[PDB]
Amino acid sequence: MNFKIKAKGHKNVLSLHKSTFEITKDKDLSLSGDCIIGLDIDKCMLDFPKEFKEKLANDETIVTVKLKSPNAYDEIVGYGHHDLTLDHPTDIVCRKSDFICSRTLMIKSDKAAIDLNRDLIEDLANGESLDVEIILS
Repeated sequence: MNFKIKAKGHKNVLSLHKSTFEITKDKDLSLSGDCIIGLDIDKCMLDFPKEFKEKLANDETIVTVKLKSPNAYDEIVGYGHHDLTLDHPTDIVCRKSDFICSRTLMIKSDKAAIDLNRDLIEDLANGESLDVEIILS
């Protein structure tokens, strides 16, 4: 019960944000974009099938986000909620808080951008590609 996204890295990836990480359809990354780890994503939340959206937008759902670069991997676990709308056209945000907006994939996550594996971030900052897998349980 999964969904896969491919993203590009970027020379400007820092991944230092303390409460979120984000992937975006945006192709370019400003110098100060410290929560963004993936660019030019192939698929956004508008591409999630109905069955995935319905299960994700549930207070009982556990959301596993697997991140893979050529040399490194990481795993984030966050939570579903009935209030998720999953309908922003360009951005996908994983949050440590329970704050919900149209960009929010999951809440109360164990990791923000700052917590992510530095080998994965050095792969992304050398513009290696990012594989994202979102798993519902």
